[PDB]
Amino acid sequence: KQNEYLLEHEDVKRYVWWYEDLKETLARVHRQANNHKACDFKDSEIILQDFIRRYTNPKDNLPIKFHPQGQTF
Amino acid sequence: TIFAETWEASEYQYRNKANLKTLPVNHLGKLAELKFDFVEYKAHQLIACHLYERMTIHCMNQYGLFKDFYRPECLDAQYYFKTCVELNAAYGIQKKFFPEHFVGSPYARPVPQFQQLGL
Amino acid sequence: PVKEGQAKLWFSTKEEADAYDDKMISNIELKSQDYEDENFSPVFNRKTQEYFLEPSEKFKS
Amino acid sequence: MLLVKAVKVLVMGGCMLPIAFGALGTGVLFAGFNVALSRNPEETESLFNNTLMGFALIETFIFMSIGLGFFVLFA
Amino acid sequence: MLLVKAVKVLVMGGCMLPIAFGALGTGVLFAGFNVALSRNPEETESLFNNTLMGFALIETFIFMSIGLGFFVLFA
Amino acid sequence: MDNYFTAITLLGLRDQNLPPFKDARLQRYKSIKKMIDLIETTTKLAPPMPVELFMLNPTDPEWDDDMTYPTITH
Amino acid sequence: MAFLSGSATYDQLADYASYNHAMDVNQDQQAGLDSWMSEKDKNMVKYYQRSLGKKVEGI
Amino acid sequence: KAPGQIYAYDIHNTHYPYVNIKQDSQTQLLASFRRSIASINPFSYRQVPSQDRAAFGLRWGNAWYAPNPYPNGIHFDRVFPTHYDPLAETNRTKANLQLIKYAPGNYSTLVVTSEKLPRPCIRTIQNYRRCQMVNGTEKCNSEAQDILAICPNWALDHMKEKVRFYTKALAINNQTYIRAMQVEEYNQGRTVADVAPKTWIHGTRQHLRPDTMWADDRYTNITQTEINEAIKRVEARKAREHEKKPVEQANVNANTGEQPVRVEKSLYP
Ligand SMILES: CCCCCCCCCCCCCCCCCC(=O)OC[C@H](COP(=O)([O-])OCC(O)COP(=O)([O-])OC[C@@H](COC(=O)CCCCCCCCCCCCCCCCC)OC(=O)CCCCCCCCCCCCCCCCC)OC(=O)CCCCCCCCCCCCCCCCC
Repeated sequence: KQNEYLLEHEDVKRYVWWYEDLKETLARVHRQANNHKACDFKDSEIILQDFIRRYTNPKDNLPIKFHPQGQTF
Repeated sequence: TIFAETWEASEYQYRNKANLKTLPVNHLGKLAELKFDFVEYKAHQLIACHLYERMTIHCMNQYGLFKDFYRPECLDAQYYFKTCVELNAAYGIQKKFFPEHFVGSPYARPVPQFQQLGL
Repeated sequence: PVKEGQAKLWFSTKEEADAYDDKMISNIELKSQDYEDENFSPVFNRKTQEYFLEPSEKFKS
Repeated sequence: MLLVKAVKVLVMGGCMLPIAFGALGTGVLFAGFNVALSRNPEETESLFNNTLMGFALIETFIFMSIGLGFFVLFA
Repeated sequence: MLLVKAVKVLVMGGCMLPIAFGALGTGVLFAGFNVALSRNPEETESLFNNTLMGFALIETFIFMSIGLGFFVLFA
Repeated sequence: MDNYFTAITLLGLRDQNLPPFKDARLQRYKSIKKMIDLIETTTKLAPPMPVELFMLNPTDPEWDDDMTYPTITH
Repeated sequence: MAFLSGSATYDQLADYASYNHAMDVNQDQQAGLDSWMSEKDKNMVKYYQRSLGKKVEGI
Repeated sequence: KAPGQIYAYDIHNTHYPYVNIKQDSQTQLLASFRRSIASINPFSYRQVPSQDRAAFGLRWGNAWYAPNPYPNGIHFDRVFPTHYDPLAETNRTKANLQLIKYAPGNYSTLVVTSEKLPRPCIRTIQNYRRCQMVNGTEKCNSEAQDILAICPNWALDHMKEKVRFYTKALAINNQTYIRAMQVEEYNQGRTVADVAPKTWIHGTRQHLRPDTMWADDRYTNITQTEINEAIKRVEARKAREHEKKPVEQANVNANTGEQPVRVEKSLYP
């Protein structure tokens, strides 16, 4: 009863929306060919780059910034 | 991640720590212990941990998950598969963030620049 | 002659596709089980359908 | 590889050769036992025991053969 | 290697040939022991010992073959 | 060999079979090298959420009691 | 007769049957897994002969 | 106040599933008989644990079952070198005192763990952050000195090394970012607009044919005549592509008394 309120924070919603965007993003990923080259996922690179470009800034010194509550593994 | 069927064992052994585990290749002998008939292509047996995965499927198709899958040839395949992907996940991470731990890495014992020798 | 199906290729032009079919057809080695055939093989008869490992109904049930 | 398996099962058939010689050897053994009994029937029990004993030695080769067969068939 | 291994295992099957002749030699031996026993049972134990004794000379070739068999099977 | 299930899925082993010759089979392994660097990067962009959500802070002074488990010696 | 009357016919066939990988590929083809072969795959046996110490040209 | 039951009890609905892994007739027949009388049998042992009663594991005849340990080539010799190969046998042979000792952890995995810093050192860190976000960094000198003094030195070394590791991992993650966000020559000038409206299923076997001849019935109606004609066409195209061939390079590993380069191995010997 003391810590129930923490589930009302908007960061919980932000976390779920990121998980769904990754689901819809990876669902759209597809193999384009079978030439056994990296171009077989030519269009999928653009899809994932849009996802990364949507939560980072590529034109920075460190697009992935460290914070103690982040991801390393 | 390993992007091949074969890997050098020494590349996954430690240089400054005791070596108590190896990263062995798939145990092809366990494939001959399945009593039933099955189709397996030789092109899929070398890639890491996939053979134990296909064997588990073959055993879960012939048998189920209750009172018939519980035979030594089928449980060892499921245990090997589950253990292979756990060890490979840890070795892969250790290779990504701790490459200096393994033999063959130029950072395990760095060679100095000529400017550090005083000549 | 080449047969069409639901599984299509990955080529934009028709020449690259025909070049792929000619490459695969040039590598076919027919093995017939009937005598009096220029391509006859009692043993070592190649199958013409590829096997695919899938979870059965007993698996998913 | 595949042929190695084929010759293995082929060898497994070869084990039927002692099975053949064991049959002839048994008939010969009992053939002599019959004439032997007629010569001195007073010791039928002694001759009889020796008859089966020899036959036991024959089945030894038999079990020895199939054993080798099943081994080479799986080893 | 695999090609020669195929004929190696095949040769190992050949070792089952003495296993056959050893059985026939046994059936014949005990036959002579039985018929000979009837003609002169007074020396039963003597004949009996020589019988099994002779048999020991039979399994000699048997083990020799199997030994030679596994040897060339790996040498 | 990390990202096992991801790599096996990209190679198509869930629906088809690899070519039986090493030349093309190996090129197909090196073809996913870009995608692994991408999917790994995406997995490192997750936003934070309160740690005090499904886990009480173990550094709280309330837990300095260092209490033991009382048992019955049957 | 042409096979028996030859000198290398016995070798080209023996070195192929002795290469465990090439026989593994054939075992896959018999099961239904086959595809096209590159120039490098076609010489898989020539590489095997060279390793043994044979003098083979045209790799 | 009924005892609690685990999820596995609702799969089997009993505490006495006589599971024996030994596939011999004598064993499975006795288990079926024992599995039926477990309700009124005093010699009954549980294999499904509960809140009120512990349970036994899987049975192997009269003994107990455990999977074969995952193959591990590490071993220790005593009398002579055995050259132990974990892939040469199905089940691992027992370790004889005079022959071999196996590596530790028959059933073990590789994980990463961390020591828990001392409680008083943790309280000094909490007080520093708290005074930091409240009063700012410039007014936390007393709280910083308490850390360097109360925290034992082995902890300060860990704290010092954690920063260097995460600094290393931070770079290793950004290098992957750079390789991932790099635009290749086959995607120059292409954006999300040039992407196709396709999903994962469109690259599978049903929609995208694999690179094998017998994946479907495409080449099942081909005759030897059509093949001979195709062999003539591919050779025609080779009259223009075979004109070029890479030149032979020098062998970097020519000297055997030199540390060779781990160059990519040839496909075939
Ligand atoms: C100690 C003394 C006592 C011992 C005595 C006996 C010793 C026995 C052991 C054997 C000795 C070595 C000989 C082994 C020969 C190999 C046979 C074999 O594997 O079959 C494949 C063989 C070829 O398969 P295929 O279907 O043609 O392949 C077509 C594919 O398109 C092919 O295309 P692919 O892309 O799929 O390629 C597959 C790949 C697969 O690769 C492999 O699997 C390797 C195969 C192993 C051999 C490879 C090395 C061969 C090197 C050449 C030198 C041969 C020397 C032989 C020396 C003989 C010793 C005296 O390559 C091959 O195809 C290999 C071709 C194999 C050719 C074998 C050589 C032909 C011998 C020519 C003489 C024929 C004499 C016949 C007389 C019969 C009398 C009853 O099958 C046959 O030959 C069929 C039989 C012949 C047709 C007539 C029917 C005869 C039926 C006979 C029934 C009775 C059987 C015996 C009864 C005995 C008891 C009474």
